[PDB]
Amino acid sequence: QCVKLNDGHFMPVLGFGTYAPPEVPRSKALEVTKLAIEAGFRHIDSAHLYNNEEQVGLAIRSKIADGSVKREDIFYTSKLWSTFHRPELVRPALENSLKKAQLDYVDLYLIHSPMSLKPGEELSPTDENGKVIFDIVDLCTTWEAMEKCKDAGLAKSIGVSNFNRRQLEMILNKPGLKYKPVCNQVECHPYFNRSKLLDFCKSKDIVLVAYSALGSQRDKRWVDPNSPVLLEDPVLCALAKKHKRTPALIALRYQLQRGVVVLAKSYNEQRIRQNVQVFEFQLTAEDMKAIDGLDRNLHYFNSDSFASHPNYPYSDEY
Ligand SMILES: NC(=O)c1ccc[n+]([C@@H]2O[C@H](COP(=O)([O-])OP(=O)(O)OC[C@H]3O[C@@H](n4cnc5c(N)ncnc54)[C@H](OP(=O)(O)O)[C@@H]3O)[C@@H](O)[C@H]2O)c1
Ligand SMILES: Cc1cc(Br)ccc1NC(=O)CN(C)Cc1cc(=O)oc2c(C)c(O)ccc12
Repeated sequence: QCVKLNDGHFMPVLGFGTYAPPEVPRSKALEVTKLAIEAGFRHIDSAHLYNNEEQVGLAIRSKIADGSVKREDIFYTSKLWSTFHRPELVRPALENSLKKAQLDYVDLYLIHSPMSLKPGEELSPTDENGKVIFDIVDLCTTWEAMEKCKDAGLAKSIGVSNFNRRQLEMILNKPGLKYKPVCNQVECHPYFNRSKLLDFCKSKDIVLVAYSALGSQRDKRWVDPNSPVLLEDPVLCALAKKHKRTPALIALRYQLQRGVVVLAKSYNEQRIRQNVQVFEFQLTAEDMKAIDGLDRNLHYFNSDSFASHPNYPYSDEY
């Protein structure tokens, strides 16, 4: 139930999403990450931005101590936040994430976004006029610093997130490149299926990792409340009744059968355990084509605050 990455490491194809909005007590991340491991998740996706690495790491430590899993059974991902793109800041950011999680290494470290931000303590630096303070960083130099983190064993694998094809190409074409990104973690669901980006990643042996694969948490601060609700889609719901599954399980299985590694966030014990049932059934080829037809080029995360960023990834076709 893993895919082999282009550096030889293995990534479980179903991953547990750990992000919850700040209104959710931090203790919940601890509790639900334990439930996810108990349910059978082995890939756990976190990030400096999520303000939960300490709790996610404590969950992993607890399930190692009670004998459920060994460290080597768990695939843990963290992400370099955009205020840390300048190369001298990369390794200290990873070391801080490892200290918080009380891990010796991450299995995967990602550049969280190509949209570099002003360095400093604030995660969302804002100027006097309320505008996001962007930074300008040659992301190939960020990548070179990521490579030294893998050389040092702090990250078993390195990859990117929210890159478009042109941004990936800049890394792949970098002189003296030592390590390809093993993955590109991007928004991917039936309303935004990234088929062209997927085909490019496949042609380069880069894994596409899907986030918001169940339609996002629809946080009113970042997602239009009027956007359609993915799991209410009539085609997904009819396929769910056909297969005696659920719309969420159809959406997750869709990604698995097109070669995409899929994340699924749930803080609900019953839904966490349901999501591992993605391995219990298959969609037909005709089912897959029906889901392919749902694409609406719908990005659930769509704030104008970032559309002006010079590295905004959605100004390109793919
Ligand atoms: N790299 C990035 O920029 C980026 C961006 C966004 C997300 N991500 C990663 O991907 C993860 C997942 O994406 P996401 O947080 O947007 O959420 P998601 O996986 O799309 O899930 C959306 C909602 O679906 C619900 N859900 C889960 N299982 C369900 C089921 N079986 N039936 C019905 N509803 C179900 C969850 O609610 P309940 O909790 O109530 O079950 C959840 O709030 C994040 O947690 C993060 O780890 C990365
Ligand atoms: C991710 C992204 C990609 C592109 Br391209 C353009 C914009 C965005 N972000 C937003 O629009 C909202 N951002 C600022 C916060 C945010 C809210 C949240 O609920 O979850 C997040 C998760 C799970 C992340 O990993 C990163 C950020 C968030």
